[PDB]
Amino acid sequence: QSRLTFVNLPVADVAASQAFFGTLGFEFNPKFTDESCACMVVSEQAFVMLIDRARFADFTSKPIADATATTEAIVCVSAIDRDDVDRFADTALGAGGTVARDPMDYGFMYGRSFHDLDGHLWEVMWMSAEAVDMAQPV
Amino acid sequence: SNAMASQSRLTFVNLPVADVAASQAFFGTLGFEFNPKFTDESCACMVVSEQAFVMLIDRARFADFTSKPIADATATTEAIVCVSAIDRDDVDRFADTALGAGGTVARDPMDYGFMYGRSFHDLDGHLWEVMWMSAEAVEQGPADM
Ligand SMILES: [K+]
Ligand code: NA
Repeated sequence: QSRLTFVNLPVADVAASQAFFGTLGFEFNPKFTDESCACMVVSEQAFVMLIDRARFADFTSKPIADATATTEAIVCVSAIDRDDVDRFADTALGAGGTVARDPMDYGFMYGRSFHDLDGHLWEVMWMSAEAVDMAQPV
Repeated sequence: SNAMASQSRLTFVNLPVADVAASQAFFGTLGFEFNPKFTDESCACMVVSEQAFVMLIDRARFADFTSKPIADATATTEAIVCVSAIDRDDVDRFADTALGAGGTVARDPMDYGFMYGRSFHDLDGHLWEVMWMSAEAVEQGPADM
């Protein structure tokens, strides 16, 4: 059956991260948002939890990675069209994000990337509906 | 208006794996299906729900997506992927299965009563949680419980 997804990312400053993602147009769930965690809503079925580093450290026995030095994970969100890809990525860069990789452009697929305020690597990507193919058993 | 909610996006979490076939089989045992259109020898598209996916990408290929060296998830943690569970028994079945299939313990089980979760590191050291929360906690938030 479908499960909900919560992607937990450590951040130095919850308030700054919440403002960054708000600028990108994400809503937050107030019931799961406080000084140490902000619950970014991506859809009904997926959320990104922006967790203060000191709280995040309770969840792992390993030191917290420096995402400006190494990459363990990349979060990609879909976009509705090419203009959404550019608006989202340009907004991220203007809000303090930094360049990651060159745009990927196949004409009918278009993606951009950036590192967020804490170095976590994001992609935003559109694929043509004529191109975008279901779940099958392994 | 249902348009009070902003336009949703699909979510994909890209993770580097040493062996795509071994990773696909591991998550298949946990009950996940895969989308064939986006699955091949270099990348397996795990379907968590209609709107969330995990791309298990061969580690050599994953290097194309970042200018940084790839992390050793057995040494450091950058992210945790948590998936929901329908009830407490689902938490236990999922975590027990993961542990019996080559997963390793990450943290003790966390039982808050209104919320119950277990965690493990997968075959590549990425840290996962499976977690059930009561309807009351989902509406009210943990703070009020
Ligand atoms: K901090
Ligand atoms: Na720790």
